[PDB]
Amino acid sequence: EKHFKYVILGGGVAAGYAAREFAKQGVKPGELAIISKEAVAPYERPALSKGYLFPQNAARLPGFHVCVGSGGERLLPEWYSEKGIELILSTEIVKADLASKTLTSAVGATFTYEILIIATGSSVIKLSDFGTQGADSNNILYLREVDDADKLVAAIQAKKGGKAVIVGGGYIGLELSAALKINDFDVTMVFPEPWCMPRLFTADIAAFYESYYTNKGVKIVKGTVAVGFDADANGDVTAVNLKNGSVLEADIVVVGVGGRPLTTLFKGQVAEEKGGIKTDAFFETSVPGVYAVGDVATFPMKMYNELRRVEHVDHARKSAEQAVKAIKGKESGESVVEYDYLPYFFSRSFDLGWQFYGDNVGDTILFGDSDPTSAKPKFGSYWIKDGKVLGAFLEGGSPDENKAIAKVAKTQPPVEELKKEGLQFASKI
Ligand SMILES: Cc1cc2nc3c(=O)[nH]c(=O)nc-3n(C[C@H](O)[C@H](O)[C@H](O)COP(=O)(O)OP(=O)(O)OC[C@H]3O[C@@H](n4cnc5c(N)ncnc54)[C@H](O)[C@@H]3O)c2cc1C
Ligand SMILES: NC(=O)c1ccc[n+]([C@@H]2O[C@H](COP(=O)([O-])OP(=O)(O)OC[C@H]3O[C@@H](n4cnc5c(N)ncnc54)[C@H](O)[C@@H]3O)[C@@H](O)[C@H]2O)c1
Ligand SMILES: O=C1O[C@H]([C@@H](O)CO)C(O)=C1O
Repeated sequence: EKHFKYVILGGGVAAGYAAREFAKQGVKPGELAIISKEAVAPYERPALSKGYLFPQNAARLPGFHVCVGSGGERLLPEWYSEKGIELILSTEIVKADLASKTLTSAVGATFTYEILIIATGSSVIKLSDFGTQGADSNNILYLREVDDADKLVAAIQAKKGGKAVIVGGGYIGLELSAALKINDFDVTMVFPEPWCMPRLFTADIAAFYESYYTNKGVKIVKGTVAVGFDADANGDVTAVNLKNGSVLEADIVVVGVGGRPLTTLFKGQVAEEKGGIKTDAFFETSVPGVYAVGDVATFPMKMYNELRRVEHVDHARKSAEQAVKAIKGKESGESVVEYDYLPYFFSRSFDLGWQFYGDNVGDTILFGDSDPTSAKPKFGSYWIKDGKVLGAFLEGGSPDENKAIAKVAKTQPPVEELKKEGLQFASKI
């Protein structure tokens, strides 16, 4: 049995950034452990669908450990022991007793905390969860964690010049379709929605990304779903059967059909809401000295006066810091400012990349060009509700331009021929 004042449960983005803030706020050797089922120190998960997958000059660990991702220092394993932070790796926690402030591994081992941070992130939805016929075949791969990414790199090696099917039109599908395409696959994307990223992209924005993908050789199948997979004698996938009756041959299938907060260790013991562990503006759960951060938290969103959950890296980094800042700033009394999150989301693929700040509500306008034959494409969109601008999106922006639209989203300036001098409106705020 081991005892620590501070236990982080999860070896991910929030955990790494929590650790860095622990060290900034003067934590003393032996006081803090991070417990993780992964076999490596925390890292910048976004790299797994991008740089990790390049055919040359690829991100590899220890390169992308936190906090490089945001311009910070790179925390390698030796950083942690050097500071007496305990990296407890290859360790799945299967039982969590908030009552005893006690955690039990899979090996039966036992761990106590005074102060717990919950950063167990999100699961991957698998087609096997649904009982889909043949979803258990080989080379049907998911991508959450670096071992998944190493399995994806090996199948890419073994199957080059073959056929890839990407099941899903969210973030994963977008990036993984591009990455497979860059690694010399014939790629088809499959998804049921009217157009990709429908939770963020308008019809206009989606049509751009769809033409560009089409122009790059990616085939897109919409309005349907994978209802099953054929396999060969060895059990390797050979095709994807669709609900519309077509069959798509395949050597690799990559599925990105969403994620859920990894909260099962705590069902009952903590107030939940919108799928996540409910928290206040400091990331403390219903249970005193128990914190929840990153993808798992539902927390108050001051600036839209609402409870929200978000599944995004910027937020994992900051909520981790917030919680650490709220712990130490009650240890020594004083006071801490509440979390004030400006939503910030982004993605990159091929030569493209975009940013979104704010809330995607009310009516939209596009601006800039816009043309799928480049170059380099530079357009955006403003979301206007109640006269004010509420959200903005920008593809191919410079840093000045990106600070600009962020400043707009934060300030919510009012109104209207915005479509003439559109990017320009953001710079005059
Ligand atoms: C491939 C990919 C790309 C992404 N790209 C972007 C992007 O470009 N931009 C963006 O904004 N967001 C992106 N995200 C979103 C995501 O929010 C961040 O990647 C981030 O990881 C969230 O961090 P977290 O700490 O909350 O959870 P995680 O980083 O997932 O950390 C959870 C850690 O806890 C461990 N764990 C979980 N449960 C247990 C348990 N019961 N016992 C022991 N250990 C456990 C897990 O193994 C993991 O180590 C991406 C996500 C993925 C998967
Ligand atoms: N840039 C980024 O922000 C980024 C990049 C990669 C991953 N991620 C994160 O990783 C997690 C997983 O992402 P994801 O793209 O897998 O989920 P997502 O929630 O982004 O995508 C959900 C999509 O899956 C599709 N889908 C759902 N059920 C389906 C089915 N039965 N058949 C076919 N398609 C189906 C839908 O069209 C939907 O748009 C999320 O937390 C996400 O935020 C984020
Ligand atoms: O700007 C970003 O891109 C990186 C990613 O590739 C990791 O290095 C990341 O996480 C960001 O916040």
